[PDB]
Amino acid sequence: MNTRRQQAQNIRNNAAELAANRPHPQHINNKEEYEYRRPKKDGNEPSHIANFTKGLPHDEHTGLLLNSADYDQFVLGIQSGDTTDFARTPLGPAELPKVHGCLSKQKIDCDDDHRSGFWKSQIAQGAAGGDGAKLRAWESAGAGLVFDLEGPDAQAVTMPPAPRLESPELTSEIAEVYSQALLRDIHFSQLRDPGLGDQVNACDSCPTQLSIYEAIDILNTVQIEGQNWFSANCCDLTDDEQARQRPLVTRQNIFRGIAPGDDVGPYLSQFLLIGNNALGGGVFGQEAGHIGYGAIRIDQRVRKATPCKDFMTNFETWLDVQNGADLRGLETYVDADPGKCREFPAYRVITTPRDLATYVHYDALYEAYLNACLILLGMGAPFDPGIPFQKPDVEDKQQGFAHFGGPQILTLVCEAATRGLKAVSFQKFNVHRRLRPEALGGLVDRYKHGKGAGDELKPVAALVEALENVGLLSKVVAHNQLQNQNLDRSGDPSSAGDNYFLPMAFPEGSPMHPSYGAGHATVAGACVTMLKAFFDHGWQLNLGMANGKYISYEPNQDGSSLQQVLLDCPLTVEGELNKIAANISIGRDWAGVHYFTDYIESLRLGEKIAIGILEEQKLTYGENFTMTVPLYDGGSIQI
Amino acid sequence: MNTRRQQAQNIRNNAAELAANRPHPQHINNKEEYEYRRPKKDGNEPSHIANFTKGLPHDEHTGLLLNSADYDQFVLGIQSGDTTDFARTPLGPAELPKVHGCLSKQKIDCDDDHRSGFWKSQIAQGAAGGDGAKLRAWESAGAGLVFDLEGPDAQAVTMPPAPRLESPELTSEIAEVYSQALLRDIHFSQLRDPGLGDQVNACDSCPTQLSIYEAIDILNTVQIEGQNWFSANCCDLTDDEQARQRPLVTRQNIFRGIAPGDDVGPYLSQFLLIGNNALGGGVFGQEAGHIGYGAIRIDQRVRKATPCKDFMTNFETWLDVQNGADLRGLETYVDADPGKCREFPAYRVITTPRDLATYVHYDALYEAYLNACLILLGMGAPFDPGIPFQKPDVEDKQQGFAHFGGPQILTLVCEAATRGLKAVSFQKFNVHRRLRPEALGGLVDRYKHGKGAGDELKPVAALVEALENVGLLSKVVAHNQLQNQNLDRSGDPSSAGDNYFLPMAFPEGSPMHPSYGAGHATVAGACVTMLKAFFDHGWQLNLGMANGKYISYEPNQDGSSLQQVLLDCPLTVEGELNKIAANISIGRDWAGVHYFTDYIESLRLGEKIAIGILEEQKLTYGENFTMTVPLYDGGSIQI
Amino acid sequence: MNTRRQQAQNIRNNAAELAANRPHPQHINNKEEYEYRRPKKDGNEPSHIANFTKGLPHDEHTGLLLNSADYDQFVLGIQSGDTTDFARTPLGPAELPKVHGCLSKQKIDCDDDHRSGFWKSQIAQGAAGGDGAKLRAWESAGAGLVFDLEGPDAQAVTMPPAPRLESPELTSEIAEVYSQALLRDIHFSQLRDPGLGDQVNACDSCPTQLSIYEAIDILNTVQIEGQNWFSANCCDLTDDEQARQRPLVTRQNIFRGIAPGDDVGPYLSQFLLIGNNALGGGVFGQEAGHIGYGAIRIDQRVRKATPCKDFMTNFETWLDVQNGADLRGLETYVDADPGKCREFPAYRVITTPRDLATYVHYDALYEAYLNACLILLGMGAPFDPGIPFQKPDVEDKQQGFAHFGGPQILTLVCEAATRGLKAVSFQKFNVHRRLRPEALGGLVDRYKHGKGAGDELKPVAALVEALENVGLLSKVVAHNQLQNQNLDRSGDPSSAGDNYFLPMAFPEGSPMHPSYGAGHATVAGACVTMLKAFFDHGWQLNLGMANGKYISYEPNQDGSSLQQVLLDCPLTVEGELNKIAANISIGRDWAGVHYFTDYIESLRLGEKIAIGILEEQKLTYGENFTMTVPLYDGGSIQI
Amino acid sequence: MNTRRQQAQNIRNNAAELAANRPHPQHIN
Ligand SMILES: COc1cc(OC)cc(OC)c1
Ligand SMILES: COc1cc(OC)cc(OC)c1
Ligand SMILES: COc1cc(OC)cc(OC)c1
Ligand code: NA
Ligand code: NA
Ligand code: NA
Repeated sequence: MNTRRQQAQNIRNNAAELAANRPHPQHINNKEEYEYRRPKKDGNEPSHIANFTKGLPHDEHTGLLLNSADYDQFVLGIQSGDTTDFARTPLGPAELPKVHGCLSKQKIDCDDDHRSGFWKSQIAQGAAGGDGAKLRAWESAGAGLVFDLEGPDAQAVTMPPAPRLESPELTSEIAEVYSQALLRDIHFSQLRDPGLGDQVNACDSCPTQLSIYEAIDILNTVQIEGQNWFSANCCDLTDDEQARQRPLVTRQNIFRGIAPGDDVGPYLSQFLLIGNNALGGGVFGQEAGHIGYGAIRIDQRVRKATPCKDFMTNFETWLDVQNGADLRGLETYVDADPGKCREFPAYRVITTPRDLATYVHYDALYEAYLNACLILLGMGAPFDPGIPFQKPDVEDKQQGFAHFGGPQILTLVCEAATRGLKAVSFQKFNVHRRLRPEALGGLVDRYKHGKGAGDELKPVAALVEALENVGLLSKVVAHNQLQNQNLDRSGDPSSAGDNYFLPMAFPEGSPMHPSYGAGHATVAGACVTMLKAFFDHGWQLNLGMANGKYISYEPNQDGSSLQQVLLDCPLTVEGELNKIAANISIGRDWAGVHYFTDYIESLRLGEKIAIGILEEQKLTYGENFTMTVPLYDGGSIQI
Repeated sequence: MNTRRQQAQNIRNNAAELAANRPHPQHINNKEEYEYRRPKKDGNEPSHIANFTKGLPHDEHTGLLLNSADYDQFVLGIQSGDTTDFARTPLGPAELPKVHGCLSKQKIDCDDDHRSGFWKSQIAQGAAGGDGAKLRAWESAGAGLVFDLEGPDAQAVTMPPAPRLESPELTSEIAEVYSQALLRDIHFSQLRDPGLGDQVNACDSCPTQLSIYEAIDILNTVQIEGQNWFSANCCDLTDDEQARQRPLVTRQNIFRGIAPGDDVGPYLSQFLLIGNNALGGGVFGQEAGHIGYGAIRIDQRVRKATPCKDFMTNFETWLDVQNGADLRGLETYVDADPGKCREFPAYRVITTPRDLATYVHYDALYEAYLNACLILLGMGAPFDPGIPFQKPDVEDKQQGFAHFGGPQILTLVCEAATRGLKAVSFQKFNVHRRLRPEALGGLVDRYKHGKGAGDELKPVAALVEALENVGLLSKVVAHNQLQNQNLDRSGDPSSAGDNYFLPMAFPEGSPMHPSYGAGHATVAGACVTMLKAFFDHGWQLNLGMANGKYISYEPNQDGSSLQQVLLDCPLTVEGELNKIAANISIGRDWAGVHYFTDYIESLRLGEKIAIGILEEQKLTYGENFTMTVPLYDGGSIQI
Repeated sequence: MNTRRQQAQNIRNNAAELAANRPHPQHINNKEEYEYRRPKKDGNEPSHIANFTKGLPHDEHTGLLLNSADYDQFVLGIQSGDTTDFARTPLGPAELPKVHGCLSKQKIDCDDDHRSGFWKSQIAQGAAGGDGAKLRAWESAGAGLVFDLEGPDAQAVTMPPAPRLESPELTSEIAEVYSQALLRDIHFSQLRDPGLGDQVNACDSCPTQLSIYEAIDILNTVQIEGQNWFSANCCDLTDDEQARQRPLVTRQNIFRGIAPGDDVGPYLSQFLLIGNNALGGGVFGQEAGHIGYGAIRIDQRVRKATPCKDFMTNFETWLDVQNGADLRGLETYVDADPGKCREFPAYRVITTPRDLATYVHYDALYEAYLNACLILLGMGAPFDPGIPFQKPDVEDKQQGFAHFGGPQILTLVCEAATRGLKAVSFQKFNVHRRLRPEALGGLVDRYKHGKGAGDELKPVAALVEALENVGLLSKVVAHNQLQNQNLDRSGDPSSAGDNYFLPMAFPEGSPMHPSYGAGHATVAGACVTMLKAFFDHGWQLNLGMANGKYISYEPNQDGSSLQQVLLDCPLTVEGELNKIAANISIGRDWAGVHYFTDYIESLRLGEKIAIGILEEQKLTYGENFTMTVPLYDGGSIQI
Repeated sequence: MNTRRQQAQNIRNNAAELAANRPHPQHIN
């Protein structure tokens, strides 16, 4: 034998080498960054239209990137990871320099007590209680450079190159995000086959410019150079594309994930709706929506943001946000009904995607998957049989606590997320720098308003044709017109004219970090992988039965309680863990701050981080068990 | 420069060596294990009265350990960590062998469908719906042997030797636990100086055999060989004892922690009571008790266990539990009032220690400290200034997310706990093996009933004198008599006679692992250390003001809402994080499953695990900031 | 220079590092193990219907797995590799425990002199000369854990995930195995295009329920969810599936391998039929069937098992074998004709697949490929020109013996097999644990007899539909009925009713180790790879010519001698080494103990082991030659 | 425990050293 100090030190050095050995893949992007050129006096320069430029100086009249030098500075700051270099980047409204190539002069500084004059939108002008919206900087630019003690390194895993502005995939993805924005106040019961049960409409019925049927029709129709994304056969697509490609849009599979058990049952996962039976003598059931959070409860009722209210629907509102206008928590919420109990309808069940957008808006990183973990523990879910001390207490004469009990996993789901966020923070800033759906939504408007210099916005031409040829843009301008009749933005000049901008669920829209590499999806992909690995992934959730059919739950018309959907087969631990993983990830697409490619590839990335952690941790345990980890791409891996 | 693979691998090898270098202290116990001898035919053998023997064969008439060979087998199973050796240990009711030295024959096996006949208590006889209580094994016996990737190793830190049966300290600690058991249904408002505000009595007023005043009087009076624990000067005590020693029991400091800000304000920490203002346009305030859990809420209302109802109050009930009788969740809870909202009083605010016992009974490992973290985040707490990107967003041109934001800490508190549980699981099983307060409570009864062989229970004689000479036992027998009038245990023979057993808050009492090294306190000590380190520990929590005094909260008489306590100075982030750390840890002492020494030394251990993790993780970050970590023993360390 | 000790030690350390560096792939299965659930009192549990459970307690009435705890124990024994844990697994007929979760009580033990009463079948009841069949344990469970000095490690290579019960592939594979069972007594001349020569029928003509034409028709027709395996285009299939996929079943390519030269010429390889010319003055020719085994001969005549006699055709016979009933060598063989020479027809030429099943039943591991090696050496085959000292003896002034002669390869083919068997023994037990074709054959019967609990056998429903919709099952029940008229199993109750069981060529059917990872195919893939690498793979075997066409051989109607098949082009060393590799591997499919996926993926695995050995051994030789190794997937690699 | 790659590589290096250690006798004609 060795002394423990030696044994312990080796396990950490063994884990360190194991991680170093595993394939270190090469980071490849779509090359759109320096490809798309725009005119300057000496010649053509990079436009960076396809790139994330939110926070940088945006032309206050044109609406596009003011100076390319700010982007050149912005990149060199990320690549360096230097606090000095990244703070030399101009941020927010800025004036062009007199000498070409020089960095733009920042308008707002540490001597501006009042900032009202710098914003062209009313919402931003009277944001900070009359003073005017503050500037906000880029969130975790050099977090991709930060190392970790467990799991693979941030640059030891990669995501394949993103869709392009001219690609058929991208055109269908933005069309999906546009469709989701107009279906933001649809009742979740609508997003499934009607054979499952009677569907309902949201109690707060309001002006709708698009229906669920039209969205399916449009997504299957939309095509670039006579090719639709879903219709395109395997031969035409690349290896990295074939993996992502989906089938014809169905009423069941619309806006859903592509992992096992996503299509099965209602749209929304049970773990976002159901709770547990009240601790001890059950006062209420699982339909209650109160999770068994040890002794106390977790209320599953999300805050209700004012139905049918979108933001950044005109040029001024959009531009200001793209100039890092800090408009966090300026959205309005429904006041409570004094008569009703449980703060209703101020807090209600997730009825429409509007509520799912509100969920992912402020949710804690592991909250969604910790809650899912707690429901399974409270329900009494069997763990992956491979785990030791799983037999009867009398026979095995051992019980699972610290290393093979509830406590072990409760932390594992939390651990994985920070390992995950660092890994993707690299892909977002250092590698791809893909623009946010809102930014692309801007280009469509800017192009259709014939803005930009010479042939600057020529790349997006092909995209805008396809969207208008399926008559999607025709509805977006009609929707935006009604949204601009609101007193908060009616004073904004651009309200008068037509607006092709993507309606945002939040006033500030997306965060201050690039699109490709979803922060929510990487945490999801990592967290539920740990849950699936630890738990018995197959375990059919028995929520009772009614008339020889398995009971499942979804919101009711006003979100008062859950409504029964009776299925042929029951829902598994995996299926609902795979479905919640989609709900939170795709939930950002409903808000209009992510694409589909952002979800699926981040979900694959997060999984590799999670597996990597578990692989390294198996050196510690001396039992030499096995963990069956089901992958999102069919079959399962043994750990 | 190096390639990242090399850089990354070094940071993990550097962290691995750093941990190996830090002092590896020597594990020293009180030696009570093999000291206390009892008579056999050939001569004297180890009694193991001072040791944890819960689960092993206990003499069904005598009430003590049946065969020492079972303990000799039990130890060798722990020391080996072999699944085969630890499963060769006899568990539950057992028959003595015919050959002396041979292991006892187990009564209950995998052919006993019905087990009613093996239990001497009624509760256990009709436990498994008439079949009879199942056996339960020892939780994480070889978790102290399991290694880890971050933080110090399980055997790379130690806890000093526990109090002894003859020691003055132990006598005052069991007297504290006995007093807490009779004050289990006292209103928390009572546990503080009356100058702070008007105190109240619990709405469910019932038979009380001890008052708050008597408890203070008794704890200051109680003494062994003419020396009281609190009265004893520094000269008499050892270095390991001097650190633990407390002052004269005061109305303010009674049953509280000994960390900075424990004595200040009410007994119960704010983070167990208050929530946050409702997300967006606040429908309710912080007095509501709804935590800002992202978009959804966490209800601070704990399940109300039937007031003034204790368990293991007679020999039969106690013995069966000590024979690993699985009586989990057999305690009764109050049914809801149909008229009242928010499942009242089924779920209410933590009014009496009965509710704090119910909290720690089922609480998730990091729940208590995650909730505390969420309240601080929702309140808008400043982080430790040392952390980078803390300046205005315009000036610094960066924001904290993955590495120096909310997400970073949310996981850190969860990470630490599993690292902590393994470290103490060693101290519990492998090193000390100190008996649970219930086990000692048994010895007092067994001795006072003149049971045991010859001079077996002579060691506890001195203890039982001190408790009876302050007239504590005189009240315990009177309390137990009333508790044994309950129909569930009135049929049990020993109900007729006097009972000196410690009343347990749970039917199964303590878990199936030794006392010394508190599972709850090690997680607390580790978790809040991470919170204090990350957050600005000094930050005075401003919960408003009333009539020129700082507002603090505590439960009201029935637990309907929070009641205002107006303080001279306000409560800090540290003080309330140190107070909740005590509440959850000492909460087990109220249930009667832990001592004070179990809390304080585990709190010191947990802190060393937490600091150890943070020290190792600082190699990853390239910013080379500093974190100020305030210790429970006064001054702060810089990381 | 260095001293040899140093040089020699380095070559072994260099080889050791080379193996460690080569990609270590991740072991991924179909996840069917814990997916397919079945009902218990508390809820759903793993059925393990898709898993290998042969030897474990099988329900004596139901016919399925008795207790899942036995499987949970069986796995943990494999994963541990502990002699103690794997011997704690219940084996054979067993009684369910009284306590749920506890391991089943074994019926047969070391005090059962007579075991007749424990078997429900007559064959097994009077097996051990009246005493009754003995139990047999699992063959090499922890051989996948055993390391090796040359070649890659057992877990340093992997096999892709197996077909699923719901998959179109699996349905066509079991249909192929079912078809092979009814074509088990077809003359091998039938399994090729009639343009090659006049085909014949087996002299022992008997009841046939399926024809060669019907088998082709059925295999092309059979389909799940309107998709046939052979018909399915590349787009629908995965990367791991596309590699395995075959074309439309042709008379030439039916039941054949998919390596170069498999389809060319007759079904059966020459090396299973032909010998060499008698040493010195040839008394006989190569058509004789006497191999030039140095000075003595190897008779190519295989023992003739009684034509048209199958086993495990009813529930009792099947169940007993699935309960590890040791029925080895209870099959009957044809008695010799006293008049005829050369023990005829007791030993005859491999006429029908019945004989090829008998060959692979008892064959030595490398026998089939050593014999093939000896025929090539005796024929005078040129070695791979790359090998040194290959030129005329006068010019080169050297000859190949120890390092580049006949002796070198003779051992190489033998060496590779043990390296191969360990590699697959991991994939069988530790990774996949795929059920044997007989086990699946059972599920079809059990389902069609409406057995199992609730929705246990729902997964196989889809499979059984496809087989019955092509009218394959309709013939299987008719075939089984005639087989159950035999006096040995006519007394068995289930003989009266219909039987859907897969007819087994052996009484004991498959061995006691899981299906996926063929023991025969891994040895084949490894052995012939060494032969192809060493020999001149291209070398056209000249067995004379007749009427301007190249002569090839196949069995005659009674197996008296070989019959001439005249080809357009001659057969190569590679083609016949690739064809014998299939014959022995697919030979197990004819017996009904393997699928096609078991052959092809094991063939690919075995090749990687063989290449790995040769790569490591090239460090030893100082000549620095090259070896051209043709792969089964087209092109050749240089060593 | 170690990962198999490490365990496997050691067994081959251990075998290689074991052979090198065993007496290397002198070749006399
Ligand atoms: C989900 O990502 C975030 C979005 C935010 O709103 C702009 C703020 C933030 O800081 C905690 C994180
Ligand atoms: C707090 O420690 C525990 C106490 C328990 O009740 C016996 C069960 C347990 O398993 C999760 C842990
Ligand atoms: C081909 O694999 C085997 C099959 C056997 O019959 C059950 C026995 C065996 O032991 C040598 C090996
Ligand atoms: Na258990
Ligand atoms: Na900030
Ligand atoms: Na020669």
